[PDB]
This record gives sequence, C-alpha cells and structure tokens, in this order.
Amino acid sequence: MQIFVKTLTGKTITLEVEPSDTIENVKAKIQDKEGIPPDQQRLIFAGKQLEDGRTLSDYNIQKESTLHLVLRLRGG
Repeated sequence: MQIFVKTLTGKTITLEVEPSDTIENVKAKIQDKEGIPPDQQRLIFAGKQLEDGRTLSDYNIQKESTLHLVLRLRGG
C-alpha cells in the first residue's frame, strides 16, 4: 500500500507501507529515503500528531493518503 508524505516546500514522497505498519516504521522508511532522523520527524494526517506505537490502520490511513511531514526543531 502506498502513502504520500507531503513536505513543507512541496516535495511529495511516495512510500510503500503495509497498513499493519507503525508510525515508527514510516519514519524508518524516510530515514532510508531522505536521511532524516526519526527524532525530528513529526507526522500529521488530520488534526493530531501521530505517535509511534500505532499503526496506519488504527489511524485509518488508506491507500494514497496524504500525510504532512513536520520537521521538529523544538516545538511549534
């Protein structure tokens, strides 16, 4: 299953996830893809900021869904 990770500036990154994959496992994939560590990576889909020990399926993220990738500095 593929999901889109939309960055800030306008880069769309297409990842291949299982929906039985964790939010942690999406960050791992981006560390692989882009080189970003998961420390900085915050994810947003709708309103809340997604925690690591839950799956895409929990959150109810479908096929070809757009997640927003926020790069953590401190917090904002």
